[PDB]
Amino acid sequence: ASVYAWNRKRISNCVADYSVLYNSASFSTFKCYGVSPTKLNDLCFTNVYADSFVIRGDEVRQIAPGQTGKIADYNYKLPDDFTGCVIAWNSNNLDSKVGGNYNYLYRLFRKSNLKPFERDISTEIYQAGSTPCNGVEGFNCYFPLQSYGFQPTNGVGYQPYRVVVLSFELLHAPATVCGPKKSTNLVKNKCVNFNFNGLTGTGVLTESNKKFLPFQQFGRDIADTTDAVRDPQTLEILDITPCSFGGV
Amino acid sequence: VQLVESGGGLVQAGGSLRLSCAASGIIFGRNAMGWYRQAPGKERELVAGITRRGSITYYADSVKGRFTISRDNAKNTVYLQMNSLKPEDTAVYYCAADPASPAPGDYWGQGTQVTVSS
Amino acid sequence: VQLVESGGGLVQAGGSLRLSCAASGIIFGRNAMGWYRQAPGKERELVAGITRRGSITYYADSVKGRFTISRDNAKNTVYLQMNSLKPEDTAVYYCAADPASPAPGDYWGQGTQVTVSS
Amino acid sequence: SVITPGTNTSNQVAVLYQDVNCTEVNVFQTRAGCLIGAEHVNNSYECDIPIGAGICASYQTSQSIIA
Amino acid sequence: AYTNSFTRGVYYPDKVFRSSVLHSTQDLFLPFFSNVTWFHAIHDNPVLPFNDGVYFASTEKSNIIRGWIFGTTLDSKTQSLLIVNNATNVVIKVCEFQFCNDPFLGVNCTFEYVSFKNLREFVFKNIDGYFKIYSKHTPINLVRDLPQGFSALEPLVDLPIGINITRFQTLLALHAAYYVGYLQPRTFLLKYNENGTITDAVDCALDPLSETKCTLKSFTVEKGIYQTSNFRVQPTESIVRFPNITNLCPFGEVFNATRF
Ligand SMILES: *[C@@H]1O[C@H](CO)[C@@H](O[C@@H]2O[C@H](CO)[C@@H](O)[C@H](O)[C@H]2NC(C)=O)[C@H](O)[C@H]1NC(C)=O
Ligand SMILES: *[C@@H]1O[C@H](CO)[C@@H](O)[C@H](O)[C@H]1NC(C)=O
Ligand SMILES: *[C@@H]1O[C@H](CO)[C@@H](O)[C@H](O)[C@H]1NC(C)=O
Ligand SMILES: *[C@@H]1O[C@H](CO)[C@@H](O)[C@H](O)[C@H]1NC(C)=O
Ligand SMILES: *[C@@H]1O[C@H](CO)[C@@H](O)[C@H](O)[C@H]1NC(C)=O
Ligand SMILES: *[C@@H]1O[C@H](CO)[C@@H](O)[C@H](O)[C@H]1NC(C)=O
Ligand SMILES: *[C@@H]1O[C@H](CO)[C@@H](O)[C@H](O)[C@H]1NC(C)=O
Ligand SMILES: *[C@@H]1O[C@H](CO)[C@@H](O)[C@H](O)[C@H]1NC(C)=O
Repeated sequence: ASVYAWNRKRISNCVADYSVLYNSASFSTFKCYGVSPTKLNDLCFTNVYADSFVIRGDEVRQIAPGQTGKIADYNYKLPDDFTGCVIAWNSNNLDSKVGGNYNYLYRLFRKSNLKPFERDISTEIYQAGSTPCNGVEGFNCYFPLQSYGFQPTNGVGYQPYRVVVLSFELLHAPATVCGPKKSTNLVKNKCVNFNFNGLTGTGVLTESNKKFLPFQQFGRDIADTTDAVRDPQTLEILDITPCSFGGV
Repeated sequence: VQLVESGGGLVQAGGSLRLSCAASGIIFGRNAMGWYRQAPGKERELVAGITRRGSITYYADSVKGRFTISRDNAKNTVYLQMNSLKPEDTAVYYCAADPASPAPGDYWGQGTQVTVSS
Repeated sequence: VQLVESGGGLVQAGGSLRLSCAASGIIFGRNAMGWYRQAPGKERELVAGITRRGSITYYADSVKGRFTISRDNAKNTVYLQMNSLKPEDTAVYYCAADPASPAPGDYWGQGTQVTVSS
Repeated sequence: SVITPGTNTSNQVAVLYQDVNCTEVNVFQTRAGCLIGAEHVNNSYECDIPIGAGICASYQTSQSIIA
Repeated sequence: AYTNSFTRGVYYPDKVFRSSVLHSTQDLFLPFFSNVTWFHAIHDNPVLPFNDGVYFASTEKSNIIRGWIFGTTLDSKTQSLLIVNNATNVVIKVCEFQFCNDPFLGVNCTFEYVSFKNLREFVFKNIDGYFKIYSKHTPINLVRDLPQGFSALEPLVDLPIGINITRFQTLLALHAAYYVGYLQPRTFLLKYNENGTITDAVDCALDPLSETKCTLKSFTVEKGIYQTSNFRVQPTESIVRFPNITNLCPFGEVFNATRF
C-alpha cells in the first residue's frame, strides 16, 4: 500500500517464528522498541499486527515513536509508548520503474496532524488559500496526495523502501500468538521453574479451588505476583504457592 | 532533485515562443506543476499551472489571454506556450511544483531566459 | 547486489541450450553458486550447483542426467548446460548463491526465460 | 475533609473545607475552615468528632449533624 | 422520561481473577444514580448517540427485541456493525453496508461471525478497535422500570474489528420497552467475594461519603474526620500577553542569503 493509505493485517491463533525475519540479514533496519530482537521467540502476544507501506529511503527514519515529519505527522504516526519492531528494506529493483512508478502515494497536505495509528484517505482539496476551493484545484487549492515517481536511477534517499511495522500486544489477556516452543508435562506438589504462555516464576503447582470465570486466565496478588493460572492446554486451574524459604 | 528548462531565446514582441522543461518523477508525480518567472526589478511569480490529474489548468489573470500551459505524462515533461510575447514578459522561466517552499533547500532548476525586444 | 542472466530462448524439445550468468564479487565469492528455476504452476527450486573451491558439483535427482553445472573464477560467471531439453523444463532460470534467504531483500536478478516446445 | 458518624448509624455527612472562606466554596464559617452541612447550635456538649479551634461535631436529635 | 441507575452497569474490568478483596480500578462504568432514557417501540426507535461507551437494558417476555446496529452514517461509507439474534442464533457482521433507517424483523468488509418476566442488562464499549460486550440475564418482578440491586456483568464478546461507532439503533420485531444510558471514566472500588464475583461497588465521585470509602479502601467508615481530597479553585479563562509588535525579523534572510 501507499503510505497515505497503509494496510493492516492481523496475526492470530498461530506459532510465530520470528527468527526467519531476524536472522535473514536482508533488512536495512530491524529496530525493536520495548522488546529485544531474538527474545520474541520466547514471548506470547494477544494480537500481533503488521502494518505495511512504501516510502522513500530518507523517510525510513520517520517511522518511529515520538518522531515527527511529513509521514510521521500526515501519513503514519507511531505512539510514544509503541511496542513493536520496524522492519524495512530497499525495493529499488521491485517498485522503482523506468520512467517513474507513480502508483505510490503520500499525503503532503492536511489540516492537522494524525493520531497514532490512524488513516486519512480523503481526497478533499486542500484549502491553502483564503478563497474556498469547493473541490477544484487552482491557485492555492491542492490535491492532497502526491506520487513518489520512483526511478531506478534515483539516489538512495529517493529509492523506495518497503516497510512493515510489527505491533505487539503484550497484555494480560490470553495469547493467541506464541513463539516456536515445545511443551512439557505438568506436575503437582513439586517445586518447579514454570512458564505459562510467557508467564514465568518458581513455585509449587497445586489443584486450585479458585474457579475462574470463562474469560479469566490467571489470578493476581497484592504485589502483582500471580497466584493461579489457567493451563494453556487443559482447562483446569492451578494455584501457585511460592517454594518454601526462610531465615537460617 | 533534477529540473531542466529549455526553449528560451530572443524574439521580437509578437510572434510566439514555446518553453519546455522536464523533471524526475520525484517532482513530476506531484499534484500539480507549472512555470514560474523572475526578472530584474521583480520577484518570482507563478505564471501558469496544470494538474497531474484531469489536466486542470489555471493562469494568473495578467497572462491568461496569451499563455497556455500543458503537460505530457508519458514523457515526464511540462510546456508553456506564449502567443504574441510582450517586452514585459522578458524573464527567466523556471520549472517547479505548483506548491513550493520559500526555503533555500527547495530545489529549482537553472531556468531558461526569454527575451522580448520592441 | 548485481546478477544478470542470458542464454535463454525458444527451442524444440531435444537439441541443447546453454545458460549463462554473471555476478559481482559480493555474490561470486560465496561458498557456492548455482541455478534456480520457476514456472507457472510451480515454485522456485535449485536445479544444480557448483562450489567455489574444488569445483564440486551436485544436481537435483530429477535433472541429474540432462543438466551440467560449471563456473569460471577468472570471468566471475556461472553456466548451466542442458542436453536434450524437455517441455517440463520451460522455466525462468535465475543466478544465485546456493544457500539463499526467503526474505524479499535477498537479491535476485531478473532471470532468463527458457521455453521448450513439443 | 469529611466529618462523619460511623456508617453503621448514618450515611449523612458534613464537609469541611479547610482554611477557606464560605464565599469562595446550613453553612458555618469558623477558624478551622468552612463547615457545610452541620447545624451550628448555641448549646454545649463535651466533644465527639473534633474539628478544631474549639469546635466539635456530633450526630444527634430524626438525627442530624451539629456543630 | 428517565430512570434511576440503582447500582446497575458494573462489570468485570479485566480478565484477572481476584477474590476476597476490595480493589480499586478505573474504567467506563455507568455512574451510580445517573439518568437512563426510556424508549418504546410503540404506536419509535430513534438513532441514538454513542458517547464513550453505552449502557443498555431491556424488559422481556417474548424476545421482541432481537438486535442492534452500531455505526456512523450507516450508508456504505465506513465500517458499521450489525448484530442480530434472528430468533435462531447469533449472526454478527461488519462492513460498509447500506442500512434502512427503519430496519425491522417480523412476527470493504472487516468481520463476519456465525454462532414482564425477565431483564437483559448489557453494556458496550470500543477500545482500540475492540468491541467489547458484557451482559447478564436475570428474572424481574417489575413491569416498566429497571430492577434495583447489584451484580456485575460478564464479558461475552471481545472483537478486534475497527468499527467507527457514533450512533446506534435497537432492532425489534414488529406485527417493546428498553433503556439507554452512558458510561463514564470513573474510579471504582470493587468488592470481590470469595468466588471472585463482584457483589458491590463504590462510585468514588458520587458524593463525599463514597469519596471517603474509596480513600480508606473500605465499604465501612468509622466515626471521625477523614482527609480525602483537595479543594482547588479553577481558572475560568486564559490570559495571553505579549508586546504588540508588528515587526517581523529577518529569519528568511539568513537562509536565502546570496553568500555565506
Ligand atoms: C468516525 O467518523 C467521524 C465523522 O462522522 C470522525 O469525526 C471527525 O474527526 C476529526 C478528527 O481529525 C475532526 O476534526 C472532525 O471535526 C470530526 N467530525 C465530526 C462530524 O465529528 C471520527 O474521527 C471517526 N473515527 C474513528 C475511526 O475513531
Ligand atoms: C451494624 O448494624 C447491624 C444491624 O443491621 C448490627 O447487627 C451490627 O452489630 C452493627 N455493627 C456495629 C459496629 O455497630
Ligand atoms: C470572607 O469574606 C468577607 C468579605 O466578603 C469577610 O468579611 C470575611 O471576614 C471573610 N471570612 C474569612 C474566613 O476569610
Ligand atoms: C444564638 O443566639 C443569638 C442571640 O444571642 C441568635 O441571634 C442566634 O440565631 C442563635 N444561634 C443558634 C444556632 O441558636
Ligand atoms: C433525573 O430524573 C429526576 C427525576 O427522577 C429529575 O428531577 C432530574 O432533573 C433528572 N436529571 C437530568 C440530568 O435530567
Ligand atoms: C470498496 O472500496 C473501494 C474504495 O476503496 C470502492 O471503489 C468500491 O466500490 C468498494 N466496493 C464495494 C462492493 O462497496
Ligand atoms: C461460593 O460458591 C459456593 C459453592 O462452591 C457457595 O456455597 C457459596 O455460597 C458461594 N459464595 C458466594 C459469596 O456467593
Ligand atoms: C502596546 O500597546 C501600548 C498602548 O497603545 C503602546 O503604548 C505600546 O508601545 C505597544 N507595544 C508595542 C511593542 O508596540
